[PDB]
Amino acid sequence: MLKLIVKNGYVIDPSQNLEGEFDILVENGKIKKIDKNILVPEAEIIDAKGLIVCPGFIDIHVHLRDPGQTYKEDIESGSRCAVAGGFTTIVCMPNTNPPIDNTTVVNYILQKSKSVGLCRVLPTGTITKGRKGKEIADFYSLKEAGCVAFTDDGSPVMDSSVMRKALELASQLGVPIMDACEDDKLAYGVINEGEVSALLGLSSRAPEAEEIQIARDGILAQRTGGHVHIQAVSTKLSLEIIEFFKEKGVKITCEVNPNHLLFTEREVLNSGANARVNPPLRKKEDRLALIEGVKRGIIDCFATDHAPHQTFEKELVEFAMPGIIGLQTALPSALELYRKGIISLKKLIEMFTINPARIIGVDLGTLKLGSPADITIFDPNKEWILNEETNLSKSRNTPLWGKVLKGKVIYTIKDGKMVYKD
Amino acid sequence: MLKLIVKNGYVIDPSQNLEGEFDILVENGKIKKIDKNILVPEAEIIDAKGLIVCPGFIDIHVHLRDPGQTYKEDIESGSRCAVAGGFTTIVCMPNTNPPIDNTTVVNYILQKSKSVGLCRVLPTGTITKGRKGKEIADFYSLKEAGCVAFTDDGSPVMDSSVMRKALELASQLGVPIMDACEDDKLAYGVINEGEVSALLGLSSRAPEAEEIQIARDGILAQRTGGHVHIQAVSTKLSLEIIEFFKEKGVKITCEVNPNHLLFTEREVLNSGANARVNPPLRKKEDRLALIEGVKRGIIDCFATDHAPHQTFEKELVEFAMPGIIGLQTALPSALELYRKGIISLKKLIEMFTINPARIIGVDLGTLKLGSPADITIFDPNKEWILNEETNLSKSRNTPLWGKVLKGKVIYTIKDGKMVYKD
Ligand SMILES: O=C1C[C@@H](C(=O)O)NC(=O)N1
Ligand SMILES: O=C1C[C@@H](C(=O)O)NC(=O)N1
Ligand SMILES: [Zn+2]
Ligand SMILES: [Zn+2]
Repeated sequence: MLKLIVKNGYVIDPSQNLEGEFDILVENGKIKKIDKNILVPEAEIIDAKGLIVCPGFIDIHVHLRDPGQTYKEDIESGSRCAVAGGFTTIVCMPNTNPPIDNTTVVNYILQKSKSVGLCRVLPTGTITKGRKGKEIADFYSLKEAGCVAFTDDGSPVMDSSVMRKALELASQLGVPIMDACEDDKLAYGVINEGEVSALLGLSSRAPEAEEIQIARDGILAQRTGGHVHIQAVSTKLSLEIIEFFKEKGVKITCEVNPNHLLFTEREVLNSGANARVNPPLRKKEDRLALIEGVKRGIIDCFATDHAPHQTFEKELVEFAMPGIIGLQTALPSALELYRKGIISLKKLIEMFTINPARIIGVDLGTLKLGSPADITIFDPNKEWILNEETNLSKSRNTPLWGKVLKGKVIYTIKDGKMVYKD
Repeated sequence: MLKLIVKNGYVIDPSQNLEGEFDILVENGKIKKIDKNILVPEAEIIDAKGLIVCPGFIDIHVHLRDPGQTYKEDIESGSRCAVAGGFTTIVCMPNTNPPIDNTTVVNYILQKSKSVGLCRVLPTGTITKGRKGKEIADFYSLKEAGCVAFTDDGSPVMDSSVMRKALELASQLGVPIMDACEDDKLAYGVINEGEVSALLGLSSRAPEAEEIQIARDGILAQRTGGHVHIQAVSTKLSLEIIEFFKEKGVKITCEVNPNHLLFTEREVLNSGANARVNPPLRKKEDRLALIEGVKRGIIDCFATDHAPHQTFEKELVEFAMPGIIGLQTALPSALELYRKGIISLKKLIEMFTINPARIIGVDLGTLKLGSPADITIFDPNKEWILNEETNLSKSRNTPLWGKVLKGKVIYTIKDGKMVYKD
């Protein structure tokens, strides 16, 4: 590995308004040149003919379950999922055990991720000590150790001064707060407060629980000057509120879990506990609004909230752990919107690359000369099935289990090294 | 009293798009006819020549301090203030002692107000038992006894399900929630979080405390179908948020304390503790936004939050009770906006009459044929001073104490009976 060439693919680099049939030369893990028919003496070649070539995808919302819940997933299994899904960078959430609220846990993750060596794993810290919601965590030490953001995911912050103080201390450090928006007085049940909760009598989680905290966060972001990133947006009103603050110049970004683009609460009737997730799958009108928010640029990126749980944690809905895996299914799920002509291919790539890069302030999601050779190569049309043959997660918890997907990664490249191939 | 005629005044009844020089005939406490030069055998006459004749003003935010704090004010002293200020109807707040959370306190107030016999006093109930914020109050019994709305004024409701449940049970009964919007984690100091708190080191109350709860209430109103009325709006962002929900068809109304139209936090430096109020007086930009919200119809009515406290409760700002009296000063204060050409005279009257009537769902604030003869007659140009000679409150707590006011009530009429004259 001095020299690599990605030949004959259809390159798309939205960060540079760059697209067409170009080759890419990689030198020492870095992007060296992008040009028609490049040829160099003694080069590694991967042939991308008929395929899409773009920056490595970045997922800013992943649960690696490591430390403490490694029977669900661990840094290795999650990293394999990531790269098999086209991700060269993932941000891991801090609801591990022990939680990421000290530099020992950060370092453990960084070192283990280096040993695994497939994608870049960027840790976040908790907003509060122990994620108990009471006292701000040591942002200064956690950022210095490598945390890129603070969240209490998957717990909301209930005290408004705690959230304000988080935003103040984080912005002072130049990093965002990622907020898990669900007021715990209005969201302590198991599924959406809609038709399915009404029909079955399952306890519910009110859409206002999410909306009220998003509105709170926009106001706090506005008044503190901090940047708040809203995780897994799930309702129409939510998007309206976000846009209202974006219109004012507030540093508020957001993401959508592709599952919320594909499924409604009705999925609880078809997939049972594999449709239990926080925030819940909500109504048709919400699903369609989300797609509209993707189209209109209100939703800044796709992020999986890859949240693996074992099958015995996905039995009776009432007792089931919330969450859906998604790293391996993000791309075909997104490509569904491309196929319906809702978004362009460039737009889909933006949402996986440069947009998430800008949210967390990393110079990635790009094929700019001199930048790391993180490259994803994919077939928008290749069909496959997520099943035992194909699943890289330790867990299986997704309503897309066993269903036909269209769109698939052929190559994932990280610092000029092929870390995944079909 | 069979027959009364209000002669030669300039009548304005915005509810009917009615204005001009007309006489008003009153028969048995009711409006009988409105016409040019009416004359009837053996009639009482009050001459309104050169004066403005309009429906009695309604103030939907008054502290009567009765029961329990009658050294501040009582039903009698507050009613005299009301009528001297042009108000034939006031809504009293439930932060009395004991608070209005049972039908005994409601009935005491209704009966005492009947005995006093000057203006109609309409009680509200608390949102929570004891106003402690934990358990919803008995709305059903309180409404049946005569309460027209529920509020925990001057305490916010901190639990979101409590507020949601209040809105649900109130809308079921057809009555609004009036919410005192100030998140207690962000508003536990004494003055605005602005220049004056920074300069002096007085504890502060963050504008976001108000904004976050208004945003919460709009969302709750939207999702429950209830009507929420936002009390004493004080910031620019607040008005933006309200308008955002009004635009969506949400039943959300609001009011402005005229003091917030006249004064900023700087008044704490000139008037000391008589400028201590919740929500606080904020910045110039907020003051001007409020005036703009009055102009653009975002603010639905004027309401005084008449909040009397004794002089010994208005000494060192840190220990002072929050609040400003305002019933006698509301009209000249409002007329300041008329004089600057910010609002028309019709608009000023709307904000004191039909708009507050519609908020609380009473058929008042009108000179419609058959309706109660509640009539206010005033001189927009008459100068006076609020001082010992002129004050009808038991308390003196207003930065307008001793200052020249322009605009003054000459007559107040309630059910055809003259209850006040200059
Ligand atoms: O907020 C969350 C956290 C997550 C998890 O399992 O970590 N699963 C979810 O469904 N929602
Ligand atoms: O919320 C409130 C209540 C009031 C009072 O004294 O009742 N005074 C105020 O200044 N704000
Ligand atoms: Zn998560
Ligand atoms: Zn009040």
